[PDB]
Amino acid sequence: REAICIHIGQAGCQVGNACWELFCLEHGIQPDGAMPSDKTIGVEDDAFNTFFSETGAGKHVPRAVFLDLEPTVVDEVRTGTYRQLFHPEQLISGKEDAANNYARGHYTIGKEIVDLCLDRIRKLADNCTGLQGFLVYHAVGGGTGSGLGALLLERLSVDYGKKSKLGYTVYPSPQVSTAVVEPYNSVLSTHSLLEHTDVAAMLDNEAIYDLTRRNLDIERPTYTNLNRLIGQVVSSLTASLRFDGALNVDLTEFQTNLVPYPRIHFVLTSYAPVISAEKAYHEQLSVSEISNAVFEPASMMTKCDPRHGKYMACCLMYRGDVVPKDVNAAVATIKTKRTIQFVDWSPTGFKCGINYQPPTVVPGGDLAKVQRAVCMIANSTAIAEVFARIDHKFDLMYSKRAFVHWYVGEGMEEGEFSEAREDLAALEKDYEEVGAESADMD
Amino acid sequence: REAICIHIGQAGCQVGNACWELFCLEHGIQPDGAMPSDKTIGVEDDAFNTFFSETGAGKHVPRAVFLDLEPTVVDEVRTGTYRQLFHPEQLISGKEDAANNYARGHYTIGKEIVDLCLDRIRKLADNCTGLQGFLVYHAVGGGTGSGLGALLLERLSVDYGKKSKLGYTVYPSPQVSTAVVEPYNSVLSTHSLLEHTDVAAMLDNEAIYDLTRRNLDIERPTYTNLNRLIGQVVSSLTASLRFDGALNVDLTEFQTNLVPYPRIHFVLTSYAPVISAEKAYHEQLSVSEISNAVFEPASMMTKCDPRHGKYMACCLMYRGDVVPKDVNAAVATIKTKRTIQFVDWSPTGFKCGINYQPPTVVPGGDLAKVQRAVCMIANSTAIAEVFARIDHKFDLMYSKRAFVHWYVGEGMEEGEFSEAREDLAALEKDYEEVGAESADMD
Amino acid sequence: PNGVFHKETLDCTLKNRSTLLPRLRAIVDGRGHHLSGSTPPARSFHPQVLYKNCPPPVLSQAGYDFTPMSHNAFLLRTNDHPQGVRDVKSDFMKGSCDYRPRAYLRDEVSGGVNSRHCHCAEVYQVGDYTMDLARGAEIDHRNRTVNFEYTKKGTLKSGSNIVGKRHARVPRF
Amino acid sequence: REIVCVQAGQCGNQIGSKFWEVISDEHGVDPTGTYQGDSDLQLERINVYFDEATGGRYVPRSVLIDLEPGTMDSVRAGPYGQIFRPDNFIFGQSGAGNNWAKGHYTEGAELIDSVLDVCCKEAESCDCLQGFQICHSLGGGTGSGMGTLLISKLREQYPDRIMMTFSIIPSPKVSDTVVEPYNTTLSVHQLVENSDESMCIDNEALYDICFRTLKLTTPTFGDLNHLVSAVVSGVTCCLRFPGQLNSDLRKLAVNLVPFPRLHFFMMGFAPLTSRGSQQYRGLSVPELTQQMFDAKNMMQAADPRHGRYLTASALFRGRMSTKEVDEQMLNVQNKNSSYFIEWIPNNIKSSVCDIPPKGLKMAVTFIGNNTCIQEMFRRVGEQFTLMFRRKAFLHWYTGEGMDEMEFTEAESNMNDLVSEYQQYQDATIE
Amino acid sequence: REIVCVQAGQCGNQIGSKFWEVISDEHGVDPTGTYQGDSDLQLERINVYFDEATGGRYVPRSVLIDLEPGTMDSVRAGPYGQIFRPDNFIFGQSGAGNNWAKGHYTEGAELIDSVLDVCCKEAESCDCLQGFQICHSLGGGTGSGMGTLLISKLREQYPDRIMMTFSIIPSPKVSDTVVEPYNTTLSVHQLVENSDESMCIDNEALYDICFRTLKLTTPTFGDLNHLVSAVVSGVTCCLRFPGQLNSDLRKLAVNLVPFPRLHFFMMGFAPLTSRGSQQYRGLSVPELTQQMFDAKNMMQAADPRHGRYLTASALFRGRMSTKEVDEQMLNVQNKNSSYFIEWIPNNIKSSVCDIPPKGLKMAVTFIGNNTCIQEMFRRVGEQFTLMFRRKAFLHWYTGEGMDEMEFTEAESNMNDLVSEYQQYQDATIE
Ligand SMILES: Nc1nc2c(ncn2[C@@H]2O[C@H](COP(=O)(O)OP(=O)(O)OP(=O)(O)O)[C@@H](O)[C@H]2O)c(=O)[nH]1
Ligand SMILES: Nc1nc2c(ncn2[C@@H]2O[C@H](COP(=O)(O)OP(=O)(O)OP(=O)(O)O)[C@@H](O)[C@H]2O)c(=O)[nH]1
Ligand SMILES: Nc1nc2c(ncn2[C@@H]2O[C@H](COP(=O)(O)OP(=O)(O)O)[C@@H](O)[C@H]2O)c(=O)[nH]1
Ligand SMILES: Nc1nc2c(ncn2[C@@H]2O[C@H](COP(=O)(O)OP(=O)(O)O)[C@@H](O)[C@H]2O)c(=O)[nH]1
Ligand SMILES: [Mg+2]
Ligand SMILES: [Mg+2]
Ligand SMILES: [Zn+2]
Repeated sequence: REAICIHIGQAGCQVGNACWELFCLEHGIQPDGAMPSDKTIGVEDDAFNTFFSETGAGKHVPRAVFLDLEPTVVDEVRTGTYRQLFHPEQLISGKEDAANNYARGHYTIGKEIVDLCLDRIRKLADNCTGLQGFLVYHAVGGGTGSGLGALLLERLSVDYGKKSKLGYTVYPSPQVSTAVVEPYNSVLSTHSLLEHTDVAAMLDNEAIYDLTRRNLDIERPTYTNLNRLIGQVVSSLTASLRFDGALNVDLTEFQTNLVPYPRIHFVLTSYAPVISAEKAYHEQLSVSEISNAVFEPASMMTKCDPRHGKYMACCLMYRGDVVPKDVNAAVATIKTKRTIQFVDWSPTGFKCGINYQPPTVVPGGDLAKVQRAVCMIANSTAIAEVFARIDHKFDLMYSKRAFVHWYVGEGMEEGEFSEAREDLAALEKDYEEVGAESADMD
Repeated sequence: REAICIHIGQAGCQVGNACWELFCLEHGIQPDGAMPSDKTIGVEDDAFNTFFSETGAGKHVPRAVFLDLEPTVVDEVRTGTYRQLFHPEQLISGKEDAANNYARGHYTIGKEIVDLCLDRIRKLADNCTGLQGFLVYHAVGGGTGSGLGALLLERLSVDYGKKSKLGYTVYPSPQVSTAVVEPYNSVLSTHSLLEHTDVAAMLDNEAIYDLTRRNLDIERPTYTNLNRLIGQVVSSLTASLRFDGALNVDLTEFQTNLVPYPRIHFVLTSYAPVISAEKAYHEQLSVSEISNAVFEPASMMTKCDPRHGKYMACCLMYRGDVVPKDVNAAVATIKTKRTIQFVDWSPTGFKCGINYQPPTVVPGGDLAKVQRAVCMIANSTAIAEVFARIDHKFDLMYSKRAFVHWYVGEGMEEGEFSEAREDLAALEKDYEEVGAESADMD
Repeated sequence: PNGVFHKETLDCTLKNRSTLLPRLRAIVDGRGHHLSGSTPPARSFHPQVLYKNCPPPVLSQAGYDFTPMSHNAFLLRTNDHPQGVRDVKSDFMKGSCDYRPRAYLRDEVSGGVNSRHCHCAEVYQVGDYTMDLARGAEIDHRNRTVNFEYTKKGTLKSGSNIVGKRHARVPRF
Repeated sequence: REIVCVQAGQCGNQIGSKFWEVISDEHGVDPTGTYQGDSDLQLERINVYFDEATGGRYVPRSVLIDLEPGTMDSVRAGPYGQIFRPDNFIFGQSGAGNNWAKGHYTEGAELIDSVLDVCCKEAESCDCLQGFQICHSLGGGTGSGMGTLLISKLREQYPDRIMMTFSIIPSPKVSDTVVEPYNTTLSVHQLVENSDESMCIDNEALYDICFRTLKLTTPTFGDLNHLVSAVVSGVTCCLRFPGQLNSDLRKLAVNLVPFPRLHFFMMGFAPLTSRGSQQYRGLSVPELTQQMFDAKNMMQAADPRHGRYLTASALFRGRMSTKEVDEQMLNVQNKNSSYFIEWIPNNIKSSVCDIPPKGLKMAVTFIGNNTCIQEMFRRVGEQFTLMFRRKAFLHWYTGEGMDEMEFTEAESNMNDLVSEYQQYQDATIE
Repeated sequence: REIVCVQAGQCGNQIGSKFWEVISDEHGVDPTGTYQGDSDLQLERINVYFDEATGGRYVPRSVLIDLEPGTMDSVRAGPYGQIFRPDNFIFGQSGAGNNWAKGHYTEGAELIDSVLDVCCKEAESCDCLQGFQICHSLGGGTGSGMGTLLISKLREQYPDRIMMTFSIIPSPKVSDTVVEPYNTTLSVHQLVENSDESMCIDNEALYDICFRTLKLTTPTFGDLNHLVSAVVSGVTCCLRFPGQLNSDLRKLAVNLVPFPRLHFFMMGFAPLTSRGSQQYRGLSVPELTQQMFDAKNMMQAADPRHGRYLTASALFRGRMSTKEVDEQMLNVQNKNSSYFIEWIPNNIKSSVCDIPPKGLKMAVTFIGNNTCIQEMFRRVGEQFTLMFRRKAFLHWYTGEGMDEMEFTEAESNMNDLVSEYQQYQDATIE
């Protein structure tokens, strides 16, 4: 029943703003924290409970924390439209940023703020009766997202136990870039995140910009569009807990079906009916068409091509007016294709889910209104190319000690670079060996 | 049941405008695809399905793609009268033309544009359940039509395999000409088309100009008249799939009946009641009269005289008020003629088709209204004369390497000219050998 | 209750037990790593290993602003069904009996390839080798696999399209 | 004594629609399926062609097979189409391509199991099963290939019953299909081993019947299919109505076939005459016998005067005397004695049934076993040899997978059939 | 003679809701629990599935178990949910995660004592106890683990009663869960030792039933669960209504199982027919028998033509003569003799019950014991061997605590079961 959302840093807080806007409009909680006038104790109305808790006066408040080291974005939330929705204690802000240094966030600044975060999460977890996981939003490219996200996941992993941790992560784009030190922060973040996360979903802004240019008709997209797409995907994955359906899927089922070996937990995500209102009137949107859509790499929110690898498992979530025979026919048609390949040790490659609630439409949005949608998260060996491309840039920079004095000055041993680089080399070797056919292995 | 149309370049898109105008008016779909505000379905029957698909709201959209490297012609389609009929993704346009170079279309630019075209055609083929062939319209005289048409037919032949591909091709007229480099492009096109096409119908503008001067009363004809005649021919051949009749003919039957050996797939086309309104009320138009008309060279849409060769197979399609006994009597009378000769190894030379739907009348058209028509496609050795004249003009220019530096600059080896020329020489020898009497060889 | 039952079904049980149990032995470490014996001849992400029986992708900048992505294809697989399963259709499916490749019996009923255009869509240069889609596992007239091969321990072996090795070198005087 | 019908291909489905209209009319079945007849004689043998539905309705025992549903869609839309059971329509998703090898080997093996399942479901329901009846063309693709495939499977599964075929064969003057010789030769090779009795009809003979004999101003395929349905329904008349001299399909075979390979027959129906000329001449047994032997009323292009009759059968419908039948058959045998094989003392079998078709006082259907059928096989073998020596269109069949030895075997078997007919034509006692 | 039902997991609870709707309809129980039936014949055996509550109410003898209450909250909120006794819902606080080891060892042992307490309270209340009936899926987590745990405990506590299970098994074409081979193999290993008779269903077979036979345009899980509820309520119909030839679960087991390991059966239900077709065929015993043996109407992917029937049972509901039932079963055994094991002189048992389900004149449910079920186990064992050689996803199961020897034992035992079926299929008298 309950799930707690943790939002970290700039991308994570802005995506949180889009997500809670969506969850409010889908359940019907007004921006001032009030159920509409037509809802009473006359009928059973509890679906919000997965994301909201009600006070004794009947106000709703959401099960989320927003974490930042700079005040500006949380002060924008405090001064924005949803001022009365959030409890003021939930919006925690420090004085100064981690300045793109993972070392500054982890060692110098996040250690001061971390105890307040664990106390707030504990205060939320005490007001629950069926918590079944944490959802985490952060970027690994920036200093506070990497450092405080790693430190907080480590502390949560020590305090709590046998609880799932699912991450939605914005990785550094392969040629679009925002900072020079992106490789160092991404390597050290992935090194800490490898041991303490059950499934990690990867997003790339360059891919979602391509998707908003290609599918929608937006010439000059901005982060609010990207954040609305991310909000739709998270709403689709968590819809299985909140509404009636033929085949529900608990968050623990994702880790069981998608992860074959404990280190192999990085998955691709895609969403099918990304379409504009003018295109929506030229096309029917049947189950088989959107099922065919989720497998094209042009539909993915991470810049990787799955044709350079092999799939090990796929999880397909259908929501809306769908009938099981059409889901079975669609999955059977995909399996026939020769350019889609699965490793020979994974014969039963699919997990299915079917939910009746269609996706909600947001007043200023750019997506059309549709009766059905499908969302996919999948595990594939193609991910080794993303790490290989980050590692080449790391090797280029570390060969000349390009920026190390900053990291050593803020408190970190230089040895940590070599340890993380060796762990990523071993992860590359795991992805090389796992893709080897069994017939050649004898 | 369904067929997908691919239109390439300038001639193919302009002929496509006339074709879709006719198919809309014959089935009854409005030019914008909508329906009156009170009806629940625009038409009572599914017969349109061969060429159109309807959305669940009842809008119609057609099963076609338009491919061009210059934007102007596709932009004219986007701004014309049928703007709402086509899905905007189907109208594909590049930035710059193939500049009359087969090498530029095939190696440099069509190689870049071809993957979008294949993705659109795949999206159409996924929304089908009994696809039975591709229809292709292009001219082999220009650069993008030749180069991208050949490259796309090669890729289609690998991806779809056994499915039939029928081409309507505009070849360079024997004395009317528009560009200097026509022989090189036509030779290299015919070289690619030999391996990758099941039946190719050849058209020459000089024949349609002669037909419009003698039969119609047009002093100043333009391409729209020729394109309306081509659309009528395509409608006659595909009518067998769409309306009731005594003897139906599926698109797979043409390749089986007309092609004796895998290289001998080039056919002549003619249409009988091409007649003006003033002549139509002075004459009766019985079955035997139009059957006698189809064998006269004044009726043909390709500039070749079949009296200088031998027929291998004929396919006669009758549509309208015709009775089978009259068709049998007419064909026996044609068989009696002495200027019509069949190779002695082909005793059963004819295939017949009979359909009840008479030809449609188009508001701005120039053809009269008639109760019946017949259309013929036939394989004959006379076609060898067209290739001999193209090959002689190629030999004249190639003796001094007159323009080869453009083709070599755009990516092609000089060796490809010589290879294509020996393959067309071998095709000429094939037409000499197939025509040798069996009684003469003992 | 299981005396005569086990006595009568003895020899077949021992035969199947002697066959199956050697296969159940683990060949991979608990970390997902191969044992010291029977190492693979080549690494997995090599061009000829990854694309042994599948065309490699083609990338182009058309339609994209940033790093391009490839596209799916419609190439179907062989019409093979599990042994002893009813002809199941949940709805109207696209059977693989049709879309039979045109390379079937090409060298016998036809003259074979007579142009270099086979390199455009049928012959690929994967790394240091050559892939040909017309020279794979043998199929019958109904697009069904003819031959099935097994290792010493009894694992099904997939087909290969790799025909030859290309000795590439840079030019010099 | 129940018959199971199979309709295959475009020609078979189109002839079948008209046949079931004629049979439903003769037994007074409404197009809704309700019995509305006016005599118990109609109801007492309805089981022979119809299955019984619960309240008033009857359902027809027929299987329709085709590779593209277009023809079936035309017959289902027709005025009597609703009577057919929905589960009896079997179709694929791609056409036969007018090619015998595709119809027999590639799409044939894909669909054949569902057709055999339907045929077994229909056959095992009968309390006593009589022979199967199949309509198809030999020149086509799915008709020839799947008809002969299904015939072979049914002969393996039901070897003790009768196998009957009605088949359309290429005209001598104009072809409807270019590859007719291959499809015809392979189909005749399959039939001569598997079939028990085969009837052949030329479309040219139906055109000449309609234009010359009936003087119809605007004939249509409905008329040709009505002539075929009339003779087909006439052959079975003694199975389903009373009469003075009953007859049966097995009794016809026993009297018509002297040796097992000689089972190909010519067909004719006698009282064809234009509505204008009917007033001048009345109906009588001499008139029916004269029309019955007139080549104008025979459904093949070959003429009996170039061959000899081994055997013949006449089935008469109507109330008439046996004396006139016996004396007519004796007088015709004695007066034209050179055209009857002399080592058989009487070549004609007669049968008499009381109930004529509505609106005619009397009718007869004629079945003839004549050696002039050898001219057709000789012509087909000539055209086959012309095409095969030059490999005229052979790559389609070889590309599907056929061995050329199949073509040489089929040619040899047909050539031996022509030789056997020619030897028995010129045989003598010595 | 009353049965106690157990519903476990999502699939079990959903099928159970439809079963209790069908049973409440047949005995005329309002969803409030009030009797509103229209014949005393309904009341006189109501005890078989219902227990009697004091006032005007009836309570159903069922235990509901699940690890997360989501499904139970959906069914309790349903239109018939109120009938269930509140104390009969047993639930934990975290899901099984579709993992057998978690469902069997950690939360299983935590809840099993409370489930056994409820089952004992219900069993010791009966005046005479008949067998237990359990519905669950084998591919899931709490269904497989807690179902097999409870089955083992009830077999220790009630070894003299009957143990019957209805089980959902993985489709051969598309998986619903990635780790199905492990859960299926361990569950089949537990069932073959513990169970007395087990029925297996493929969702793919129900999809083929819906698309081919009923031609439904938009089927829902309510239709599949209605077909299952129809067969389950049909097998026990003779237990609770009068008839000419009574039958019982123990008598069915004695006639169906030749040897204790050979207890896996196929099921079918006959009067399934599309809304368009009903006008074309009246109900009769031959029609029911023909649908009864048509593989299109069988709820498993394996086809009878690759195996042989050791035994079969048919239970008929309706007013009918024993002669047609006996002679139909003889005719089917005689005509298809190659598919019946020859060393048993008669493989089919028949039973006749007078009262059909409302709205049908007649109905039959079919249970079949056929050796072709060995191919399904062979396919699952193959996929298990493929996954185990590479230790596929093994760390979850090993992390809960299972010894790998359990996996090797379960695989070896199932492989011996396929070998045993293969040996009896090809056995001979000699
Ligand atoms: N999709 C998306 N990406 C964002 C958003 N905001 C920032 N990013 C991306 O994330 C990276 C920057 O990370 P930040 O979140 O700004 O880093 P930070 O967490 O603020 O760390 P500090 O700078 O030390 O405070 C760049 O690649 C940005 O493109 C957002 O709102 N949506
Ligand atoms: N019948 C007919 N012929 C046409 C039409 N348009 C062009 N042609 C002929 O086709 C040839 C020119 O080919 P184009 O279609 O212009 O070549 P293209 O496809 O535009 O190739 P690029 O010039 O490289 O862009 C000439 O012989 C023209 O006479 C048309 O609408 N109808
Ligand atoms: N008498 C008659 N002949 C037909 C009919 N339809 C087709 N034919 C003939 O049958 C031959 C064509 O065979 P067809 O039925 O098309 O073969 P298919 O393609 O396998 O179905 C030609 O000689 C046609 O003239 C029909 O309704 N009546
Ligand atoms: N026929 C049928 N199958 C179902 C139903 N619900 C789930 N299943 C199937 O059962 C399997 C999932 O098992 P599940 O019940 O979720 O296992 P659990 O998690 O242990 O309860 C999949 O194959 C589903 O397709 C249902 O109502 N009817
Ligand atoms: Mg910041
Ligand atoms: Mg141009
Ligand atoms: Zn090429």
